[PDB]
Amino acid sequence: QVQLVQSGAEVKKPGSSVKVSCRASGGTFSNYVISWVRQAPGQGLEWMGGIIPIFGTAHYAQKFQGRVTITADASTSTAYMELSSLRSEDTAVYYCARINTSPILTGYYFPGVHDYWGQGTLVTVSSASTKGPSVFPLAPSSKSTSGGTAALGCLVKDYFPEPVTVSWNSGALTSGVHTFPAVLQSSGLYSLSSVVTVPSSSLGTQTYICNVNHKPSNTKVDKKVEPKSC
Amino acid sequence: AIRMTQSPSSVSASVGDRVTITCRASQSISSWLAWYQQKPGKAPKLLIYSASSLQSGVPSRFSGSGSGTDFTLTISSLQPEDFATYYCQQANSFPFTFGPGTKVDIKRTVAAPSVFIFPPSDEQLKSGTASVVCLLNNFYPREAKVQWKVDNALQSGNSQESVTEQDSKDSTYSLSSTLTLSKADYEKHKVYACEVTHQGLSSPVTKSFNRGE
Repeated sequence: QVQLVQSGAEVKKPGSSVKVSCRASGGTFSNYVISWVRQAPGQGLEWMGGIIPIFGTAHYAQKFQGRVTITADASTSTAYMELSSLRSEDTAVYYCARINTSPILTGYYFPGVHDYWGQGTLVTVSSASTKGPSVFPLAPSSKSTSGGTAALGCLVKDYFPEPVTVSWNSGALTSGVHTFPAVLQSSGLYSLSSVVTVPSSSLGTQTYICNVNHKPSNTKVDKKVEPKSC
Repeated sequence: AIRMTQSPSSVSASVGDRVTITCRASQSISSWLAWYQQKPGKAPKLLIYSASSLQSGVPSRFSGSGSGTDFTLTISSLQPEDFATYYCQQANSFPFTFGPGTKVDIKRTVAAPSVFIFPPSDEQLKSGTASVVCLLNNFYPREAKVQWKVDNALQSGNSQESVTEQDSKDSTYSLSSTLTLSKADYEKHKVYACEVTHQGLSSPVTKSFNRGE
């Protein structure tokens, strides 16, 4: 029975508001508190507030009071969380979760054990608009070889939003590939590298191509990676 | 107001090991303490509530103890599915607060990074920016330090890095560090150096090139 199904990922501008839904199974809605907890990328967990859906009673963490509104609707078995005046700071996965006060019979909030969680809803806050990547070679050289093997790659720069996908030689090359997590630059655009190690002898005969797709902008770049004089 | 702390920040263990993590509250919370497991890309899952009560369906190799301010999570015989981040949460009072997490990763023998360097492409330079990349490949443990040097002058604030998840085959990490300058600055200096510090190296290793070769 128990299910907390959240709405899809959101991309918002600074100053706007976002409203996330958490659709619940009937028994969960009727008997328990629904709590909201967020997690910024690479970070810990932060309580925002919770609601008693059958009454609509809401308590908020002090930090979010004035910006957060939690609501519930019985005719849809759903709880909503609205966060206003968004900033880049608010970029996070937003979780709903059920509080279960066992072993205590009386009361809704305490102890605040979050026993089931929704899948999360990613909210990304940025002034950037949709934009495909520029793809640069990371050229193999005598400064990218160890023993009989050479490292080479592609720098996938200045795109928004996540994600991009990178393959090598149209998928025929998987072994020794490391596609790194994207970093958010100070410009609001993401940037990522993908590297692969190969046998150095092959660099005479074997061409290496990275294949970079960014679905949001309908862009694809194939970049031939060529040795450098370094 | 109730601050939660955890130690260690990370642990390396092998399948079959006993692993103990500690959590501490800044004031007493009786036994109103929960533990959660989280894996990458996934929601937290409840393991322990009331400090020591095992959540239904959770394997009995997980167990908790403690009351007041000091608490322990123990995994008695670790399995491959237990490599994850563990968080504590005080359930005593508003605002509910979580500890910062303890990551349990896979132990293997020490492996020094192979260190490679990549100058910026011809293409990028025309467009007015220069990205220099330093790759630290297949190392263990996770802990590592990169420093960028340009004509031997140390750099700060103009570089970014990320790290892959522990490799499922060889249990290593790789790390990418990017140094970003304008074309104007990049063409003022000659020698671009990545200096890497890590347990597996007996002293810090430098890889570099001369601009225009």
